[PDB]
Amino acid sequence: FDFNAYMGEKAAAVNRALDASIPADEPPAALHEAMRYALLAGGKRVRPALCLAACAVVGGREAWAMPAAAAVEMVHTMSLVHDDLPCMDDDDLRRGKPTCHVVYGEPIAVLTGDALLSLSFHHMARFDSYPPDIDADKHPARVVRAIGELARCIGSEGLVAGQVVDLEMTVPLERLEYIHLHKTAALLEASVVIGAILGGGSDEQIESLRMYARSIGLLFQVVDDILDVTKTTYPKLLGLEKSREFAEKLLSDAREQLSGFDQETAAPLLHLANYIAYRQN
Amino acid sequence: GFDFNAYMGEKAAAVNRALDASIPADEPPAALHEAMRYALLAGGKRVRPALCLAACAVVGGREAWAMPAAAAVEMVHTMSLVHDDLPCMDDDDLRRGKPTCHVVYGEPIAVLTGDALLSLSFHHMARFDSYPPDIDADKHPARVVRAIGELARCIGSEGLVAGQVVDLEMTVPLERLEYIHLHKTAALLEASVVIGAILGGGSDEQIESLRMYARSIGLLFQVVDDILDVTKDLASDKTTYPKLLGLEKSREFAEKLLSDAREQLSGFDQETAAPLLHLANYIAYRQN
Repeated sequence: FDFNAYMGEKAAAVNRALDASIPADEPPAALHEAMRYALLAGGKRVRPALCLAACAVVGGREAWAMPAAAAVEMVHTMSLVHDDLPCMDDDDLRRGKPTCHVVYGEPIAVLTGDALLSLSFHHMARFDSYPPDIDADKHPARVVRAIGELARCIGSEGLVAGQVVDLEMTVPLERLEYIHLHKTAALLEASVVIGAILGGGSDEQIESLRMYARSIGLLFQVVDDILDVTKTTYPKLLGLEKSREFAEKLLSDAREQLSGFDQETAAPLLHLANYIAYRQN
Repeated sequence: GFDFNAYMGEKAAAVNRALDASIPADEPPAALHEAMRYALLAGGKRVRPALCLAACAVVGGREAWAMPAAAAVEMVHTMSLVHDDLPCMDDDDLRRGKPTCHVVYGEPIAVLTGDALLSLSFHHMARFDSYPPDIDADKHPARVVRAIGELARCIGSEGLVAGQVVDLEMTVPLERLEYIHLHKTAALLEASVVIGAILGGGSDEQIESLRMYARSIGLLFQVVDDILDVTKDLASDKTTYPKLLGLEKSREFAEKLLSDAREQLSGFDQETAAPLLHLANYIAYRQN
């Protein structure tokens, strides 16, 4: 198993689906260009990869979950487009490239966020988004459950709640944990859970995957804080060494949540967890 | 015969109960919940939920089957207002005599409140427990998927948002004016009746007739608004049907839209279709 090759092939496939989801030749042009600019501006596609890998680990075909992989990346992008607004965060650049509101203006950026959010649901709900070999009997209820999970992870019980609390703005540990679980972990949770649902996973499998996702979700942000402090965060509260220990515990917990799966089949998730833990950027 | 004012009153009451119940009163992210509740429960005549419930009724379903979607469309409607009122967009400080969401809660909270309402509409329509126990367990999932797709479609770059983007781009030709109105007004009306009909177990033929009904009354609404403005910010404000057509041709067009709306419903039980017929009349002959 070659993880870099895996990440490359999944990111390539996901970018293809994303590019195909938005026409570059229809009005209004500014909207479609803003959407494609925001969505096709590269990215490691970690959330779509989690989705496909969770579909695979429960015994599904990855193509069954491709619309959802695309959807969670649309949702992630939307969250970036809105977080970057001058009223919030106020970022002119992302990586080395100017943000959506810089290129297209704030009105177009707000609207681009809304259209991406809408598109995620539209794309996941079209039966023609899925391959012809889906289970015709079971698939509709799976789609409903997945839509419910994505929506639940985005709103006042997930992403937006975290954004709101982070906006209110030293922060106690419980509140920091809240913000990270909602602003970061919720959408990872949705990625793997939706993947497992569409793959036909059992409730038992889905709940193990959910616990895995919550651990790597927190881990993602703890490692983010650690890297940012080396270049309110967990090291500001607990110190760098306790932060590293906590990260270690989260990684170990996540890997342990998969002990019920065939470890060959769970290799992508195991490797994804490693990847999340050991980033250096 | 039929008392439209009473009908609107009972449906608005029922919808308001569902909406109030959709968002917790004291759940931990309080500012957000309060803001959502403020935006969503600040009155309104609830025409879109009523369209949804009436469409479920006319195809032979129970109105309760469509209540979650009714709630959902009002959330989407609210979301659009919340985002439209923003200073970078329409810059409105008041909406129907009440301070807008961003005035009371600030711009960040208004943007996020919009986002949260949009997601709540889908969350709410997808929960199996949102629906009454007597739904068809075999067919209901595929209907919910289809309705969710229609709802999403009416929001994004093929509907509401496309219309707002175009309306912002700033005299306008008739094609662009109708484009703007079809996307900013008709799309969500169409989604309301289409979703209602889907969840009600309506046929493809019934669904498409209701869709055309909604397109016609959506256009009719904006045409009548322009006429009333003559008898009594954006591209659709500056450019009007009477400026393009003259007042008399505008009135003729309104009459044609009304007759079309009424004809789209000719295949339904006219008693069950009463709320829709009377709604079309209300839209055509109102004076404000």
